[PDB]
Amino acid sequence: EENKKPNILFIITDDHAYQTLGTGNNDSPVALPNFNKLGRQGMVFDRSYCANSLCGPSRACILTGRHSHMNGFVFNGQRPLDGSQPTYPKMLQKAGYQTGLFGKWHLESDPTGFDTWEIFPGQGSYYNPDFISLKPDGKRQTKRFPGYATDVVTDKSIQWLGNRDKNKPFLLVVGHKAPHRAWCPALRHLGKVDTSSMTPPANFHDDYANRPEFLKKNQQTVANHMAIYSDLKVLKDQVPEEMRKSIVSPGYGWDLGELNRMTPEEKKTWTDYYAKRTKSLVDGMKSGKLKDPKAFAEWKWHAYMEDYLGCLLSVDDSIGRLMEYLDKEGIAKDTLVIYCGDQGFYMGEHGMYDKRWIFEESLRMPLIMRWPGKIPAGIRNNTMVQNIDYAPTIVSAAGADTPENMNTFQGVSLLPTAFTGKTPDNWRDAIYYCFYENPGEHNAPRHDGIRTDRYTLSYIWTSDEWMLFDMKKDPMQMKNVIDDPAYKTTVEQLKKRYHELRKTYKVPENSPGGKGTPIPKFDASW
Ligand SMILES: [Ca+2]
Repeated sequence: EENKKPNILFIITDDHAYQTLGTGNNDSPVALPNFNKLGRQGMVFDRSYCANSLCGPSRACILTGRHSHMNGFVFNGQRPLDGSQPTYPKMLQKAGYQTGLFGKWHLESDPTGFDTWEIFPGQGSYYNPDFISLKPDGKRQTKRFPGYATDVVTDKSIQWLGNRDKNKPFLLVVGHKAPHRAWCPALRHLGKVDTSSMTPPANFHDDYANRPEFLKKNQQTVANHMAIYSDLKVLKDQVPEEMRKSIVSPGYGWDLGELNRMTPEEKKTWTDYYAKRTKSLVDGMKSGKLKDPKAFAEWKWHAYMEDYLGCLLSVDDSIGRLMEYLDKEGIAKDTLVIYCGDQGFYMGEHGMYDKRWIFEESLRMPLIMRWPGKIPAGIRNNTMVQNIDYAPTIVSAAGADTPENMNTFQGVSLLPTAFTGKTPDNWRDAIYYCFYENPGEHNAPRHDGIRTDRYTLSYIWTSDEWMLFDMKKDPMQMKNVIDDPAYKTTVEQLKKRYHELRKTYKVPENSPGGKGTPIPKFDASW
């Protein structure tokens, strides 16, 4: 009588832009053959979004199937996630799954619902990573594992799979650091990415005309908010001392902390390679070419892109090893593979890096699923889905969709659209988005809004400014049409829909709050 329950392998990277996902001809600035093969075997979701574009909050939305103001983790703050609330791992654990988590957590409380967990302290490190775990007595320990984080998380994950109770279906969360700042590739990949043929986005030199005034205060531009030695790997002791002031943005001269973690042999391979980029900077300053701020900005983009894409090469290696394991173990047909990035990222669009904004690059999050025989292979899905939907999807796939469990979710199961590749009748017409971390690193504003099929509508609470983009006519989001008479009735209807969604999702009046309010705190609710 019992029906087989599928294993669930959830691979989650950090800050992976959909523009670099590697699934087809137009998102492969570098070739990622294992990403491409996963897509060929499954479904890529091209209208996949987050509800709060920030690392911690996205992971909490994924765990709970609920918006940030409901799960309580609204910013990368020091208020811990309340792990006693409902979460999908606990629901699967209860339903007979063996559950494991390796890598990034950053939710400030011990993981709950995981039989096994070994997590980075915080952000994690690319080189020689530390991991925190409990001993049998319940007490915390921290151990360093030599190697490169993307490889080490994969090693521990495959080792755990081999030692699992094979009579229980597994849930395995593989939480990669990559491609998070400061984008340090594995030594074997240094020099494997040549960006000389690449061109920055058409709006790389965005002056922010026709956008809310607050955008001009953003502190996530490639041109002015990158650390020349840490983000872009320049070797200070190979820069003439007289030239150091001209290459550092004020306050952005910190050291690359990864170098202190490396062995001398590792550091030498690294600095041997980065001497080339450093000489490029020095020669470009001496020639006067990089004294043109726009030219220096493009030079910084090529360094950022090289390192960022270089990090993806080892994520592709990880996907390959994990999928090879499932293949050889004979369990690929009974495993639902989910790949996502916590959120998307700007690859120079609007002159920016990072995320946070409701703008499409960071509202999007890459999402691929594979479940052979259930999810059609090689399909691109244009259905609007969101990270609050992953928990009900997983719980439904696991057969743990009790009324008690499902009643805790604000998202909806994606299985109807993952099984068809099409948009179901009466599918949700809009999603809600809210971002809270102001004041905060990068100075993105507290802002919320909705995304429909065609429009993005947002109120910026910090600056008291409304914005509307018509994605049919302006997909690059360069023209705020909130005050254009052509959109007067559209604005009226969308504002109505925005207040309806705030009411449906139980958003408090005065959240997320303007400059006159503290960043809000919430008790978990469901
Ligand atoms: Ca992130």
